[PDB]
Amino acid sequence: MSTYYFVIVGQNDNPIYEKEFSTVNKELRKEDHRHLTQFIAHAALDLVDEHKWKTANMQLKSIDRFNQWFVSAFITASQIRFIIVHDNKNDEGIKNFFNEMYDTYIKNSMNAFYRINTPIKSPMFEKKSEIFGRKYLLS
Amino acid sequence: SQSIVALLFSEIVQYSQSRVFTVPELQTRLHDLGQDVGTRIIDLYFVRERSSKRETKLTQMLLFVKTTVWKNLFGKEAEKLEHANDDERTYYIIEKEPLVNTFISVPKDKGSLNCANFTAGIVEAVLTNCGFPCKVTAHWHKGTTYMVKFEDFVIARDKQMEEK
Amino acid sequence: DNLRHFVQDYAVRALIPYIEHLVAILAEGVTAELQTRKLGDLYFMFGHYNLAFQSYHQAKRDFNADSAWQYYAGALEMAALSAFMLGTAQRKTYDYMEDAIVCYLTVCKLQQFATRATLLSMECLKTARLYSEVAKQLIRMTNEESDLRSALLLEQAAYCFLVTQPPMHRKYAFHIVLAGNRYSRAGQRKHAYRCYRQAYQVFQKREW
Repeated sequence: MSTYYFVIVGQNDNPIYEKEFSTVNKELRKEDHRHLTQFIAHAALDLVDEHKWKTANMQLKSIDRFNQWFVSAFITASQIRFIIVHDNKNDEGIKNFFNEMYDTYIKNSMNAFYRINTPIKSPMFEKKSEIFGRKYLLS
Repeated sequence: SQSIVALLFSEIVQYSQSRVFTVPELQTRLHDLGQDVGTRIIDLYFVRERSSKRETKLTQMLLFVKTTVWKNLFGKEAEKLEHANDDERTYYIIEKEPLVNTFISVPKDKGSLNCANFTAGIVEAVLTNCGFPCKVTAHWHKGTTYMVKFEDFVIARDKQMEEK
Repeated sequence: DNLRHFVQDYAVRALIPYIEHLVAILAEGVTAELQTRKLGDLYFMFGHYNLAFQSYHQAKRDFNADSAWQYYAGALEMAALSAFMLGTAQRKTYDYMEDAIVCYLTVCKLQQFATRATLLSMECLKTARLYSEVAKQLIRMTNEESDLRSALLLEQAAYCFLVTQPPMHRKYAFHIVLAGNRYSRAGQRKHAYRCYRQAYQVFQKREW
């Protein structure tokens, strides 16, 4: 199968949120995935910042490929760093998946109570993300 | 209405003028409100009205974000743009229309600065969220005018990518 | 004393014929796949930078089919060293060197000569400007290596990628945390603590 990992990064490099869909097993190793990739999102970011200074493309499909960890970047106008990291490729899912992530993010970013670079606990957003994952990633 | 927004904004200014003691911190509070506006409008208009595609380069983003923000705020782009050689950090964005005068303005004795700073606050929000930390001053020179002090790392960064 | 230096003088006067016999061997060499190899092993101490680049050149036409590119790696080690020593720092010889190191590890199992090449290629690419290049091949040497060795190459990759530009400013720290326990298992205890301390420093810098 494919592994599933989403991350949300504030402008101030704050990891706002992270979402998972992989078949549940060895939860300690899934947390290892989390920090592995959250700290991979570190050089990925130190890289993708100049990459975004190069191209203002819709979405930076590939930033690094660790030969088992894959870096896909959809950076926002507010520079919100977004990365999907997976052991397997699925480009068509990920492109418009980051699209729909961005969309529901706009929806839940409008609310005045949110302030820049802040974790968002809205389980409505959780189920919106889950529906997207079942649409564009999971089967 | 026009006048409902003018009224709600008069209550803005008055709430500040209440729980704020002196003018410059009142302008600071206006600037905070402006940051609040920008913080979400910029992400909105990345897609719908900005060709859905990101733009990074300085002057293009300056002018185009100027225009798109003004179209979806008042539908009136800023009348001119000056970027000053004598200080490459010093750019001026100037709009003859003050957002303030929806209600025509304040006493002309106590507060030299006005909503002009609150609009400057929205400006600062969008710039710094695009990737352009900057400080903005509102001056009553040639009507409502502004001046932007970009970020040093940013100023070096684009000064370097002046070429490809 | 003066008498000790008189013996010193006589010793260096007896070294004149020795280096002149080496000069005669160099002359015999400059006048095959093993002839080119020996020639290289020669000006390896005569300072012939042009002939060092010609050694790798002839070794590419001598080991074209021959799977003994370990002597081609040796000739390229001299070529890259002599290039940066003179100041030419040829990026051509730099890339060829990797073609006789990491790319030669895919051909034959001469990892000894491959690691020799990568070692000096790191220093010559560090004096150049491609410090991320050394780091990327040190990561391509980390997966193999061993335990203490793998951690050492990860620590080299860490600083190398960070030196050129911000790229790897906290992932370098994240991977020296894994290299830290790698050193602890076999990694030098001094290296373990100092790379852990390095990681913690940039962790506080980037707390988020």
